[PDB]
Amino acid sequence: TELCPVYAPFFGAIGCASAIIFTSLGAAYGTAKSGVGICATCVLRPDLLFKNIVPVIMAGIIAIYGLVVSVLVCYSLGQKQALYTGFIQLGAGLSVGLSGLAAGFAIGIVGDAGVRGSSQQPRLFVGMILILIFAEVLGLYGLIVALLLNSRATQDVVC
Amino acid sequence: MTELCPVYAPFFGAIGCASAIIFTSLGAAYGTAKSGVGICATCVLRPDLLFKNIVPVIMAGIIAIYGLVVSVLVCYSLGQKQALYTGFIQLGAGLSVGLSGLAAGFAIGIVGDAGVRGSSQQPRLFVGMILILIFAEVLGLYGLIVALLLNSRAT
Amino acid sequence: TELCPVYAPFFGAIGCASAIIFTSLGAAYGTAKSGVGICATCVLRPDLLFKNIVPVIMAGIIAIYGLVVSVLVCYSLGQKQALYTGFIQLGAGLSVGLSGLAAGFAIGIVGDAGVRGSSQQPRLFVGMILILIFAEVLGLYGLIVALLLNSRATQDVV
Amino acid sequence: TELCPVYAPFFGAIGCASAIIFTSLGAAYGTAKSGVGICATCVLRPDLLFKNIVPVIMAGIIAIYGLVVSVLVCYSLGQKQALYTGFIQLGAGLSVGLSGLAAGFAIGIVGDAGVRGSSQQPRLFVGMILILIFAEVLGLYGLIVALLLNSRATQDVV
Amino acid sequence: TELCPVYAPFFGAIGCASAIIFTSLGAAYGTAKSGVGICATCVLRPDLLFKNIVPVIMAGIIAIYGLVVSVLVCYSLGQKQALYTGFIQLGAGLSVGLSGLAAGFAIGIVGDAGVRGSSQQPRLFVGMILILIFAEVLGLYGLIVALLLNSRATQDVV
Amino acid sequence: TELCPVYAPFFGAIGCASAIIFTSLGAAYGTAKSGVGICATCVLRPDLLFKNIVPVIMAGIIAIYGLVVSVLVCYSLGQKQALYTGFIQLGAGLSVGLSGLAAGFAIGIVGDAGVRGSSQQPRLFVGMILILIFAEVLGLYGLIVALLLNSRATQDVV
Amino acid sequence: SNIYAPLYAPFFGFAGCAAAMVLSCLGAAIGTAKSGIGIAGIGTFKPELIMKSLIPVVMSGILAIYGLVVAVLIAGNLSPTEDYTLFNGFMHLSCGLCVGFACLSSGYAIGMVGDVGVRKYMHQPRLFVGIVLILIFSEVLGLYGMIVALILNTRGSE
Amino acid sequence: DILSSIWTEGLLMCLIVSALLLFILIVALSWISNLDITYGALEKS
Amino acid sequence: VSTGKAWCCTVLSAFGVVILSVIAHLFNTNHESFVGSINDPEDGPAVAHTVYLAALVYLVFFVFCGFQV
Amino acid sequence: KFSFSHFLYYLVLIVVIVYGLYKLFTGHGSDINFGKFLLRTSPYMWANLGIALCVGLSVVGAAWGIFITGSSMIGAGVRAPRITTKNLISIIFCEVVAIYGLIIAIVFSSKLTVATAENMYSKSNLYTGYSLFWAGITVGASNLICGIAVGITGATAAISDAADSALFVKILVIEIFGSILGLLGLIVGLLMAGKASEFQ
Amino acid sequence: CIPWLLLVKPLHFKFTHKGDIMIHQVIHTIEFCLNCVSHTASYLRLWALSLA
Amino acid sequence: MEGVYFNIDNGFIEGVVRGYRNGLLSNNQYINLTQCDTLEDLKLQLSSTDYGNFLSSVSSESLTTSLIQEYASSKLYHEFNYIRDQSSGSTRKFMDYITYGYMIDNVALMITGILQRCHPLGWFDTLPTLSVATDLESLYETVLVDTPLAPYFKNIEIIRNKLYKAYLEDFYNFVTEEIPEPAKECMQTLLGFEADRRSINIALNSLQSSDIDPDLKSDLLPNIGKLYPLATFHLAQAQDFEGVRAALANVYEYRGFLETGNLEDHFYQLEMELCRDAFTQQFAISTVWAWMKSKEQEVRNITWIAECIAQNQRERINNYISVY
Amino acid sequence: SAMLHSLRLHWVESMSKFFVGEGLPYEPFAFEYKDMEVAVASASSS
Amino acid sequence: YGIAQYREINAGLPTIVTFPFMFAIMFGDMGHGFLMTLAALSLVLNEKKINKMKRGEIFDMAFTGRYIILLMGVFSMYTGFLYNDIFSKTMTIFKSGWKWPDHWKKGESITATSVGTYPIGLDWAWHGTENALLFSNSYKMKLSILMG
Amino acid sequence: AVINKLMLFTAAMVVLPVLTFFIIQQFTPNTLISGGLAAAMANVVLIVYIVVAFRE
Repeated sequence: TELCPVYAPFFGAIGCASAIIFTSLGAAYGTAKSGVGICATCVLRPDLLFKNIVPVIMAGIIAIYGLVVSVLVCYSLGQKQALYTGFIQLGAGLSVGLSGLAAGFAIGIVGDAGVRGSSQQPRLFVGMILILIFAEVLGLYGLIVALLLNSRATQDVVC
Repeated sequence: MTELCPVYAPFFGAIGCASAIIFTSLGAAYGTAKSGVGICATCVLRPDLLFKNIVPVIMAGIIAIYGLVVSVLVCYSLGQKQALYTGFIQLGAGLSVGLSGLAAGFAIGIVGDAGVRGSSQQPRLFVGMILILIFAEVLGLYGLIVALLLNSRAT
Repeated sequence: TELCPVYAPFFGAIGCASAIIFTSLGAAYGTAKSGVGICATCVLRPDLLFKNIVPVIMAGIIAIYGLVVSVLVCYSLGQKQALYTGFIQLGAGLSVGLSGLAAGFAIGIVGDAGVRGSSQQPRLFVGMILILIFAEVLGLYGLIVALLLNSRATQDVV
Repeated sequence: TELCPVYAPFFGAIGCASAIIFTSLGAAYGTAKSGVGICATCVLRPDLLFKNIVPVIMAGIIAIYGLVVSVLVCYSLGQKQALYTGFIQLGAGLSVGLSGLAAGFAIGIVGDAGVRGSSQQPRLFVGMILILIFAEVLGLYGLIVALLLNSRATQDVV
Repeated sequence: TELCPVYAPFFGAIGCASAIIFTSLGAAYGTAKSGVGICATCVLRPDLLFKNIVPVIMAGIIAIYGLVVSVLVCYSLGQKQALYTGFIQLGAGLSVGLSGLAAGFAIGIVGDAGVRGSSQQPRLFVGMILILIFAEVLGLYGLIVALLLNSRATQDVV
Repeated sequence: TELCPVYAPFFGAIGCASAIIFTSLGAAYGTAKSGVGICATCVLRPDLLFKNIVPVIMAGIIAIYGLVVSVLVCYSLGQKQALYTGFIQLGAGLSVGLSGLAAGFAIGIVGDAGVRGSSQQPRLFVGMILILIFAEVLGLYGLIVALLLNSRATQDVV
Repeated sequence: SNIYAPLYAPFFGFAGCAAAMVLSCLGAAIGTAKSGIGIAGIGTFKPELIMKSLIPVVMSGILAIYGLVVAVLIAGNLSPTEDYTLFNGFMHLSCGLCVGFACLSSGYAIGMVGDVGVRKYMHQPRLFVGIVLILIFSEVLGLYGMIVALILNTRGSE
Repeated sequence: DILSSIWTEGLLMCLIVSALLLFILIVALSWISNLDITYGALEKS
Repeated sequence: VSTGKAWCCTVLSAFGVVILSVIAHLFNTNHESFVGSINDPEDGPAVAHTVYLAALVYLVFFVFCGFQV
Repeated sequence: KFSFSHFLYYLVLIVVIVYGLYKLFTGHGSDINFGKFLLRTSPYMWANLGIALCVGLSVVGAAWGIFITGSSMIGAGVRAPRITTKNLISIIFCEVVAIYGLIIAIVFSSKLTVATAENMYSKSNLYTGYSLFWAGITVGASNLICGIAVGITGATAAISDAADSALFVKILVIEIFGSILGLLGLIVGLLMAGKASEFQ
Repeated sequence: CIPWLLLVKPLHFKFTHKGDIMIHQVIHTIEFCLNCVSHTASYLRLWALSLA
Repeated sequence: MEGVYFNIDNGFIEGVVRGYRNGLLSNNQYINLTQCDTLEDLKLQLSSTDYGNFLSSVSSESLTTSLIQEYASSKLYHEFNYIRDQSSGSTRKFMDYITYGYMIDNVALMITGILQRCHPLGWFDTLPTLSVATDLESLYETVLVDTPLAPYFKNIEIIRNKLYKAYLEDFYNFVTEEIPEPAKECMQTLLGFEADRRSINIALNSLQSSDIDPDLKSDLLPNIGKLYPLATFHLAQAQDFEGVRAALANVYEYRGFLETGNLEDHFYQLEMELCRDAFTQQFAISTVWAWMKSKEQEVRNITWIAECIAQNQRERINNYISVY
Repeated sequence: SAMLHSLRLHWVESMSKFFVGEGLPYEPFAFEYKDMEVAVASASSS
Repeated sequence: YGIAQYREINAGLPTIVTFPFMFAIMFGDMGHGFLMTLAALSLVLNEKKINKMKRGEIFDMAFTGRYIILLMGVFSMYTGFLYNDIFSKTMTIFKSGWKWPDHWKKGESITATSVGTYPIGLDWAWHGTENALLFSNSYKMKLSILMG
Repeated sequence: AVINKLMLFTAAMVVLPVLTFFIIQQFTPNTLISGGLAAAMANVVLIVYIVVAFRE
């Protein structure tokens, strides 16, 4: 029907793709930036390796958010799914993906700066963690929005 | 479908819901990254100023909180057969809050970096920092207000 | 057929293309960015050559994921396939391809730093391995999403 | 009608706009690049109240060309104007506008060179006005083209 | 009528405009960069306005070619002209305009370099004028092509 | 008629324009680069003008290739010309134009380097000539392609 | 109802309003900020001559005054219940473009002249009349644009 | 009365608003990519 | 065990007891602000009972942490 | 010379030119029918884009001026923290710019009403859609321009005040001119939307 | 009230002191008139923060 | 425009730099230091200025002109390293290039082998190796290849001036490419002055050596600035001081300012003019260069006054160079 | 946020109506417990 | 902001009330005002213990503003009472001035009728209504203009 | 010690959120709480890691 056109699953499939793609881009940026920071610092301060690898963990959190939303959108995909469902899946994918991309950029920059700083000043570690959490909640918010959208993707939907 | 409620009407609502959180989150990410670079540079010398210098990243975070609020509010106004009127209401709310919070987050990041640096060199600059930074936050706040006003008219 | 238009296999074919193209591009960045670091590392201390080749292998694994997805979606292609399965094969291809592109980007950068660091400090080897794993699981997640999409591609499809 | 569509005055209005836009841009560039370049000996400039005006005069003349063509096409515009008349007014506007923009760029660069390279020798300030005339006559050519074309705008038109 | 559509004079007017627009841009570059080069004659007065100004006169002659072609194509323009006339006239305008733009770029570059060199050592002048002739002949070719096109713009038109 | 449409001469006029335009820009670049080289060198050695104005001549030669193709295309333009001959005239125009643009880049760069080197080492003169011959036969290839293509423009046209 | 007054004409009317005001604001802000940069350093804190220091920002504000005048005149001819024609829509759009771009050019030239101007004549009062004359030639550009806008207002809204 | 069977007004304005959002996104990502780190205050003393 | 955590959890659990007790009372009395909407839980006292149990859980936490204050 | 952004600019320019020539030559030039695009398109897209861009560009200008002048005054405040409260009027006038956008967004939101399908695309509804769209763009873009200008001027004022307190006073006049620019933009937006009826 | 503000205070100085404060008075009164509007606008942040 | 994007990264930096510019000693403060009668009195009077309590740890008996110079230079270097630490991207590279000049100075001073680094801003990890690098053949391929001076390299005065030629040319290119318009023009003019000073000094050094071929100076004269190429070529062909005068007769600036008076005083005076002019641009990173040069001249003046009150000879106390 | 905005209303909207300002701080000559943490001052403040 | 001119009116004396109460108008919640009041009282009641004690900087800032924060909390409780807000929820301590229709079907878009006016504070009948934002915005915007 | 337990933490972060996600997805059709549990597991692993990092 017109409520469920044949191009409706395009938006859902590309939202599924975009969730994991952009969250993986954010997690990759965070991992790479904080990882060059860690590799630069741990040459002189090897024992800090356990502590200063936290921003990589936080980027991995963004990647897990993207995985979760992508899998939810995947199981919500259908051949005769509504066009509304397509837009909602696209919105959830873009929300989680781009919010996690922003969170990953923030995590990468803050993790690099804070790892290199804390290699000098141990007390800076708590500040680094607090800022990284404030950066990670951005991806958490993106996840929350994506989850709410995907929950509403098929509620009261007719074909 | 109907002339008032086209099948493509929910596209604007969903994309506005996405836009709110996305652009507010990029604004918050820029603010958090810039101010966190400032904090980490500053607190190598003077870690005692951590809980002062933490303010700009916190304000960046509240920008994303405003975005989350708007995204949730427009999300629960979405429907398959929703009107095109409410679709563009949701689009306008999401776009307003997203762009406003994006600009506010950029301003917060830059001002917070400069402020933490200065208030580490000059402690009397803390009140100045924070009072400029609240003035940057209030712009994302204004975008939130417009998004709320628009969303009040969704259906 | 409305549900199976003649242009439906276009999305499947370009999804099969992208799945390898972008994973191989990410693996290329990873292998090059890490390889220059390995070369600049072993010029001073060649004895750690086979210890420093790890990021190159981790980057190649990304292209392996892309190859896997490309093969599966390639065998999922048909002339009269639905437009739905075309969109979802495109989604799987883009998922794995761009997730592996991000993974290869991260692996290349952090391995470029890490081979140098490990040569200068052997204890940093395990740290570099850890960050490489956290970068590689990005491509692994892209693979998981692509595999789930591909399994969904031709189930309950008219 | 076919010859005189409702959207016919669009091209005339765009020609009128361009006649002002591009000539004013050229004149502004000439005036800015000239008046802001005066330095060195021109910082003192005791012998006269003004020594860098001629490039500004010629930029203003370019702007006057734009004004003249724009006013003429204003008074040539109409509601039931022919589409041909719209194209002619657009062509005249673009001619005068972009030719005057080129002339303004030339005048600005030549004046910047002349005043930046200020010297006590009279040679430059008595001879570079010839180069300035060669720059301004480009806008004069644009004006001639615009005036002729506009004179043809409503000639043998039905 | 299909052979003479109402949008046919659009291409003719755009050709007329371009013939003076692009040619004047070329002449503007040639005059401006040559003039800033001639500013090296701030020391040597007897070359300023006597021999060093050859490049700017050649740029002006380029603009003369552009004016000639623009006027010629303007007087062949008409409301009910053929679309073939529009294409031929746009082709003439673009030919002369962009060939004059190229010639003006070459004239400006070579004139700046040669005027500075001749201000350093005068014997370069005879070579400079020859190279400038080669540069200007490009615009002369553009003039020839545009004139031939305009000559056949209304030859066998119905 | 569908195979001789009204818009067919558009491609012919654009081919005629391009044939001179792109070759004139190529020649302009060649003559500009070479002229800079000559005007730099001839100051220090004012007798090698005839030995170093060779690449300028070759740039002029690719320009006359463009002129030839433009005039031959121009004499093939007609109001009721086929769309086929329009595409072939456009193809010949591009074939001579962009290949002569590449030849002009090559001639300009090679002539610049060889002029600045030949003054320092006269033995380089014949080598520079040889390289310029390659870079100019480079545009001669485009001329040959354009001539063969244009000869086929009206061969079997209905 | 009326082919000459389609319902989308107010789009172009309000576009004329925006092009007037936004671009006049661009001109006024460029002029005011750029000149203020100069004014901040010049002046030596002398109170009585501040009114001569502030001339460039006054002229820059006058540009915005022109923009406001034109936007108000356009908006006063816009109403949902009136028979607003498409011709009037294009006329108002051209009003906006003309005045906005003329004021933008005027603001650019006012700022670029006025910063160095105030830095000069505030310390060299001899150059006052010269700098002011240049600023006047800079401001008449916006005056020309406003004149064109006024003429297009009277003709379009007939 | 339709402007296009493919480029329908609904699709066209969906594209327009998505392009506006994408333009704002590209500007935001440009600014965020301009985030260099002031290493000197926090690198190697 | 530590005084800081003891005080933090004591204060949080005191607010828990008070706020969840008043919420449970308002659900138990079918107050409109908590039950008047179609989107609210349909049976006031039922959710009131579980909110009351949560208030008792925070009571346990409050009394325990007081024993470590 | 190459850049990806300019490459896409030239690519889309070429594509649009080729498409226009294809439509025009085949006699289908009227298929590119921007007027019918304006007629068919929903007035609410125009209205809500007007409001959203009004407030968004007002906030962008306010924030842009704010971080310009705030960063400058914090840097200048390192030696002279007295500069903060003295030059804070610059931050104030930057914020007032966004407040203008907020006010205009409120006024325009007063116009948003559910128009009947039978009256959806009437003269009045199209007029008010275009009016709110372009008035919001006018106010937002003027506010962006004025916020950037006021921020630049206030940064210069803060730095000059750091140099000497006597130089501050006359730059505040420049800031006043910058604020008057935004006020004029607001009043012109009000005039543009003044006679635009609600959606009916 | 605008001419009143501009004139009355400076002209008293000009006549009775036995004007130099014209510039200060004119800038002060223009900023006062504009600050009245901008302050009435800025007090909307009470509602803004309350609603947020 | 200038300031639209400038304050994203450099707004704090540029504000702090002109804050330091306000802290430069005025002519009145130089006069007050001149009227002092002892090093402790100068310490107190200078503490009354923006230097503050920097010698606060130094007693009057330990206080010497060398300590005053070292502390003033240390304060300048700490301020510069603060600004550089707070810098990123283009401005960070600009400041690194500023440091490369002191790096070249340190290279030339240390290869003389005692000569230490003697300049904190020119320090690099392998700099002290240059004290022990007697073999000039091993210089690049052993020591300098690791340093940022590697792109520049290709008796010691020849090496120093070749490094300066390459460095100044590369930094002019960097200024042209990566620096916005007002700062671009200001830095290009400042580099023109710096290359003119280098060319004039190198020509006057070649005046004392018979082996200074005109083509040899082509590896040595930067050919940048108003003297380029013409006056630079004339200096290359110049054989003696008369040749230098004839070469400089062909330019507006720096004409008649080497035929009379002290040449160093004239170069420093013109440098202060250019730095004062560069401070007028409001959103330009050239303010950093102007600040650096102004502070260096300030430290020179302070050390000069310290000498004139530690060894008396107060007739020379007023010959310091200042525009502030 | 609310307290900083009320500070805005007072410094800007309320006091600018009447506050002449630019007075002279009282800060009399009085002895105080100058703790030895002032060793940071005069040694790390310049 | 700045030190007052000699023997001009001190702004701090009006500020004592106006600053906390503008803060309250913007803040305006009884739950959050109550939390702020408790936080301030933890400093005011123990005032003698935190005095003559080292306080750092942030905790010192909290202590020096303890009466500022106390007045913020109290006026915020009053404002939230007028806003009828305790956290998200509304108080129902007086009879509403709005009475709903006698009967309605589930899901019907009913409208209340003005039986009277609510004595002090916003009427709790506005809680959860879909047009609550219109009335609340009108009220708070006009309140802002009037009180400013 | 760190070489092994940090391997445990990387394995936990890679695996446990995903396993919790799929197990909850299998047991419950409600997507919202499934994603909530997955994110909760990820953040709990993160919090435990931060706690042990502070303990050092």
